[PDB]
Amino acid sequence: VRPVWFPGNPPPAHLDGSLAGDYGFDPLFLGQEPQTLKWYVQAELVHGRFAMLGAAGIILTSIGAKVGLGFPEWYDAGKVVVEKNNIDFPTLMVIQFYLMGWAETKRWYDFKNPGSQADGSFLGFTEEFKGLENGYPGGRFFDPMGLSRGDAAKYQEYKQKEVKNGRLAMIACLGFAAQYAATGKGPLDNLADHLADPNHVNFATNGVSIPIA
Amino acid sequence: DRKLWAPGVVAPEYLKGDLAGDYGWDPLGLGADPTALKWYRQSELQHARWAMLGVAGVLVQEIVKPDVYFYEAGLPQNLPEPFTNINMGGLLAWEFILMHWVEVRRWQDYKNFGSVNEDPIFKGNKVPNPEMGYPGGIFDPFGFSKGNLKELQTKEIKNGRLAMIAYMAFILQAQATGKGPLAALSAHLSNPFGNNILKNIGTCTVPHSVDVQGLTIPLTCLWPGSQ
Amino acid sequence: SRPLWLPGSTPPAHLKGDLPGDFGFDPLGLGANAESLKWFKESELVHSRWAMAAVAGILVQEIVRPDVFWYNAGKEVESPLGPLGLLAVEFFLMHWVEVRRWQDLRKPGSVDQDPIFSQYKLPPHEVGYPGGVFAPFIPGDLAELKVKEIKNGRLAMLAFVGFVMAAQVTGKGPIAALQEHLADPWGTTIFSKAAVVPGQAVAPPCKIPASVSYKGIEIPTPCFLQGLWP
Ligand code: CHL
Ligand code: CLA
Ligand code: CLA
Ligand code: CLA
Ligand SMILES: CC(/C=C/C=C(C)/C=C/[C@@]12O[C@]1(C)C[C@@H](O)CC2(C)C)=C\C=C\C=C(C)\C=C\C=C(C)\C=C\[C@@]12O[C@]1(C)C[C@@H](O)CC2(C)C
Ligand SMILES: CC(/C=C/C=C(C)/C=C/[C@@]12O[C@]1(C)C[C@@H](O)CC2(C)C)=C\C=C\C=C(C)\C=C\C=C(C)\C=C\[C@@]12O[C@]1(C)C[C@@H](O)CC2(C)C
Repeated sequence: VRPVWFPGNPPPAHLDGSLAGDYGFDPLFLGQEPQTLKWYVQAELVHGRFAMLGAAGIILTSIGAKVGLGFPEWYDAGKVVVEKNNIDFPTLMVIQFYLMGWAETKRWYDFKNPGSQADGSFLGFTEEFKGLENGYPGGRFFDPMGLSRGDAAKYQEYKQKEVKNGRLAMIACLGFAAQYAATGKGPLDNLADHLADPNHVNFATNGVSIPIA
Repeated sequence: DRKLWAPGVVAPEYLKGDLAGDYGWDPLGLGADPTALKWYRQSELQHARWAMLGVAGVLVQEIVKPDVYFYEAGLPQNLPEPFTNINMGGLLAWEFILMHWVEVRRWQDYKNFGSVNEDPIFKGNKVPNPEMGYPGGIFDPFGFSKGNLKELQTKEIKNGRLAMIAYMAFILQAQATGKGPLAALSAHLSNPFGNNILKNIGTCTVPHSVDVQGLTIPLTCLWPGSQ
Repeated sequence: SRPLWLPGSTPPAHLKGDLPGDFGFDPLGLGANAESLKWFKESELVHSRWAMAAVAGILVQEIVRPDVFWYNAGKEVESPLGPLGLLAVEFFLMHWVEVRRWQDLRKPGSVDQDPIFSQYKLPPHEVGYPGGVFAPFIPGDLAELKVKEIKNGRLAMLAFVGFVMAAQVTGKGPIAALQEHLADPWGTTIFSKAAVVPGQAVAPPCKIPASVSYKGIEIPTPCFLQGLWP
């Protein structure tokens, strides 16, 4: 009864519509096993939330570069930051995996053993690391405003928004990479060029996407 | 028993003649949802009433000031003497503020019918608002609504639908020929066979953009006419 | 039953008119959680009371000292106490005042006693409204006065934001900026100096220097979210 990605086709048995963003899309049956699906649900949310941060960061800095505030392009930012600020790349890389390793490992072992991180072993904190649902930590640290601790109906609506905006951001980040490879320019240079002449400046005329053209 | 848009057709089960100007016409079935029909009826009234003002404005303005091309009347240099070369940004500020108020007031009436009938400052002033889209009261000072309202609503929607088609005829005629509705009529009468759509449809007389006090505004015809 | 921010609308369930200034406005549902609302209620009063004093302070400075721009008052002010002497006093005095206010919020009634003089104590009170020595004079009904405080407070919070963005866009104080509007109202609004259309975006230039030199150091002074300006 619920809308599906391919109208007319029944949804698969293992997608029962409870999860956020459930449109019955799993043509390769990758999440058929329930234990695999829980792992994939968290994988989609981690990917989506990183993509949303990346899309917003790329967009903001691209605007700054466009209006001449001196920001580099996202594909040049890495070089400019280390050279301008005299930062050792390997040292920054090691710190990143220490901090991400700690946060990721604790997340990893909450999936393997829910609520196991709330025993007080980490500096005595108990409730903030209990977790609420698979992929939805909650609590005072991860949900300081308690928007998951108010109206239940409102909370479910936010889950639908989060995953949909997350999927859109993942597609957008794929677009940034593909557009940079095809055009060699920044995302808003591409947008500006399209707006100037939409009929003649698009992927069909970039000389790469349609090689036979 | 009412006449329908075509002979031998059957009106949709949800079009029973309750609304004015009901010919049972809905090829795309957009009005099958009862909630959508109410919203689409409001937008039809807005298009009908704004279109009638548009046709009257273009026709009256062309008679009063034949030298002014209605298509370009929006440029600040073409404004009347008191407002000539007025800051278009400041002009837009008034329109945004005032239209946002009246449109949200009208919008809240759709959301909760009968909830914004009263003056928010001077309590006691109210509009009857018998039906959604028909405020009445201060909006009907001459009291014509105190009569055959259903007949008047039929007349309003019939003239409104005709004006909607009429105005888009003005826009397309302006783009194709670069003349106002009355100027276009005169051109046809003088040379009916040498001046008609068969020859003008291939030409779009609108520039690709115009400069308005330093801001470049993109322009477009409604079809890929030959610039 | 009560006037609403949007007349004809239905307020959210978690808002019932108990709080002063409750006009049923919480579109995002930030105050649904009871514990969050207690913290947010305290925060709104503090923001409003700071903003009211700041807006009144800025206006009086301009009248009394029209030659000094309030946005520049940080660097133009010279006193014997110096920069770090003033900051040190401010830090300790504010740390004491804020921790005591904070403790009342966590555990109401626990900081009503005067630490030094044992005979002075605040009478029992609601959180955010410490009576006693803080309220020697109450002109009228508290319920009505609480509404007046929050309504003037919410207006002063917006006024300060108006001062900041006007200063960065015009480089003038609130009164000087107003007189500019009155001279040419049709050519001084934000619409009159900015516009974005498909293919072209025009924004005003930031009228604040990118940096300030102050006693041998350079203080960055960036405009607020300039890249996002209309
Ligand atoms: C409510 C607080 C407050 C606000 C809103 C401002 C606002 C302003 N000050 Mg002012 N100041 C404030 C407090 C103070 N200022 C100064 C001293 C100065 C100087 C010397 C200068 C300004 C300047 C400015 C302007 C631009 C600053 C900027 O962009 O910096 C960008 C941001 C930074 C440089 C750092 C930001 C720090 C961070 C936001 C907060 C840090 C909090 C502390 C760690 C907390 C601990 C300390 C204690 C005391 C609370 C702007 C109008 C400059 C000006 O006039 O430009 C034209 C200028 O030169 N201020 C003192 C010392 C008495 C303050 C004490 O509270
Ligand atoms: C890595 C990101 C990722 C992951 C792990 C998932 C995971 C999931 N998605 Mg999601 N999805 C994603 C990205 C992702 N999605 C994106 C970007 C979109 C937008 C196009 C969607 C749109 C979408 C819909 C509409 C639905 C799901 C659903 C699901 C669930 C069931 C299907 C499944 O088991 O897939 C497991 C997936 C993987 C193990 C990833 C395999 C990746 C391979 C190796 C590469 C694929 C490359 C790809 C074809 C390139 C596309 C290019 C093109 C865009 C030009 C599951 C939790 C269904 C659901 O019920 O959700 C609640 C559902 O209805 N997803
Ligand atoms: C199937 C219908 C069809 C299609 C796909 C095209 C396609 C094209 N026409 Mg042609 N054209 C047609 C029918 C059609 N035409 C007819 C019937 C006439 C006579 C009225 C013309 C007269 C005409 C001219 C004068 C020019 C073109 C040109 C063009 C180009 C588009 C730009 C333009 O100015 O269009 C303008 C044309 C139209 C908007 C015609 C729309 C016809 C619709 C789609 C079909 C239904 C029409 C209907 C029966 C009413 C006809 C009029 C009525 C009074 C009898 C393009 C190659 C231009 C070009 O590039 O020339 C080199 C150009 O200058 N066409
Ligand atoms: C948010 C509060 C605030 C802040 C941070 C400032 C900051 C400043 N003011 Mg402003 N001012 C404020 C409120 C504020 N004012 C208010 C409410 C008024 C109206 C009475 C004024 C009237 C005013 C004038 C007339 C002048 C300033 C000036 C100044 C500057 C120099 C201050 C100085 O020399 O102090 C020196 C301090 C003293 C000699 C002792 C002051 C002791 C006071 C009276 C105690 C107040 C206690 C009270 C309970 C605090 C409540 C704080 C808060 C909760 C509201 C400085 C930038 C001067 C300026 O512009 O210089 C360039 C200036 O001429 N202010
Ligand atoms: C597209 C994508 C995944 C798409 C997956 C698809 C379609 C899967 C489809 C299916 O599997 C299903 C569902 C079900 C199966 O039955 C069928 C198939 C068909 C197999 C992921 C993107 C995932 C994208 C992600 C995570 C992007 C992250 C980006 C980040 C962190 C960027 C960071 C920075 O950009 C900043 C901010 C500033 C710069 O200067 C520096 C850097 C570092 C570059
Ligand atoms: C509002 C409107 C016009 C408004 C014009 C105005 C204000 C003009 C103002 C000015 O000109 C002046 C006075 C003077 C100028 O100097 C300046 C401007 C500013 C230019 C027209 C709408 C015009 C609207 C039109 C033509 C709409 C037509 C819709 C149709 C035919 C729909 C049909 C169907 O939807 C049904 C009903 C049922 C479905 O099942 C099937 C289908 C077929 C989809």
